[PDB]
Amino acid sequence: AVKHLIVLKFKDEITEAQKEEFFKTWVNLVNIIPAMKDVYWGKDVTQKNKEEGYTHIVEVTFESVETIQDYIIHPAHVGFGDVYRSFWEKLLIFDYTPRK
Amino acid sequence: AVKHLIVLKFKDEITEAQKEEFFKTWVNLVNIIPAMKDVYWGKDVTQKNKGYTHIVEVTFESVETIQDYIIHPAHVGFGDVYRSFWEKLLIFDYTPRK
Repeated sequence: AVKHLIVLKFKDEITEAQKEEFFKTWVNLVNIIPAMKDVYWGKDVTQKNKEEGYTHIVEVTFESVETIQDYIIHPAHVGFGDVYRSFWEKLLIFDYTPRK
Repeated sequence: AVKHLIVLKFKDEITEAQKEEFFKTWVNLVNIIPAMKDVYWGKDVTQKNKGYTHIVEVTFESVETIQDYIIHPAHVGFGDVYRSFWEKLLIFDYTPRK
C-alpha cells in the first residue's frame, strides 16, 4: 500500500467554491478509476510556512507505486487534469509507503 | 480529527541509519505523549520535485491538542537532540476529509 501525496497552492483568482468543487471532483474519481483505492483532502489551518504558499493537501491511496501509472493514464484522470489545469499555481508530489 | 504533516529534508551528512533511528525515536513518543494518537513516516520514492525526501504524519484529536504535544517535555527533548538533523521542513495541519 502506497500513498500519493500532493501539496498544492491554487492560483489567486480561484475562489473557495471552486476549490471545494475541484476536491469533490477529485474524491469522486475513486468510484470510476479501479487503481484509486481512497482519497482524502484538507485545508491547512496553521499556516506555518506562508512564505511557501501551499494551502491544501491531498492523499491518494494505491496498492503499489506500479498502479499509480494506471491512474495517471486513466481517461477520467486525464480529463480531470485537463479541466482543472488553470486552477493550480504549484505543487509538490510524493509517493511513499507509510510505516513505523 | 487533524493530521500534523511534516515534509522534511535532512542535512547531507546524515546517514540512512541515523534517519531510521530519528524516525524510530519519533514514533516511540506516541506512547509517552497523551496528545499524540498515531504516527507514520515514509521515504519518497518518486523524487520528481527535485528537495524534500521524507514525510511524517502525526494524528491528533483536534488542532488544540497539537499544542499539548509541541510543549510536552518528551517532545522538547526530541527536538533538542535531533533538530540539527534536518535542513528544512514544511508543516501542515489539516482535517482530512472527503
